[PDB]
Amino acid sequence: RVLNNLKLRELLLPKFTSLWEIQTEVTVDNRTILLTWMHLLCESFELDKSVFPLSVSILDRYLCKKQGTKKTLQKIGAACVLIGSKIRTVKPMTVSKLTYLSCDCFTNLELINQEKDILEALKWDTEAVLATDFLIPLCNALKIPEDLWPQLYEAASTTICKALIQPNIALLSPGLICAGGLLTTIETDNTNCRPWTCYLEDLSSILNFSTNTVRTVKDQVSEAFSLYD
Repeated sequence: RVLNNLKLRELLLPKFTSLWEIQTEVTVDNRTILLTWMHLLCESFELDKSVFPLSVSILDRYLCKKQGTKKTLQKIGAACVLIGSKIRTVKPMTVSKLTYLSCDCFTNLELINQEKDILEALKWDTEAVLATDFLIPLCNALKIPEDLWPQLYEAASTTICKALIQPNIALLSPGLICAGGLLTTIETDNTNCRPWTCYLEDLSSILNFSTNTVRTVKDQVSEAFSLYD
């Protein structure tokens, strides 16, 4: 049972309470734009499901201390995606494969120097429990057999990764955000009803609080207007 560890180092997550408070120019709404962009970027590269959720973590951290400009959010957000693939995936995309695949959007040298700034700003500790980390772990704990895991991990991740674009979920336990996204998925594709609302209520401990997350995850997911970027 790796849920206890998860719940523990999940408490080691900075309770923002102020998504980008230090930001002058850029605001919470420049975040929704940038994350939609980063999401598209991570999808265009078919990177691990953990790369996007991890870059979001990096991003909201970096920008919780240093300052960003509307004109550099893509550099910053691109660097976050680089930093993230470099730590999770086995074959961590290079600054090169990231400049050419996105058609010299920035010079191979600018990301280099942007990545570094972020690593420095974050004191070289880029690591985070991502809602993504709860799918498999809560899948069995939810009495769900390894026959529907492969398809449940795809939709649940797609939901979560799309939901994390919203500044709502950006104030939740990665655990909860993984429950509501795991639920909103089993909902749309029902093989069994949703009695798991109680079953999960013991893992992440909560019952009326584990519902609101669902209403927020699913509400946030239904908010992916690629037409905002």
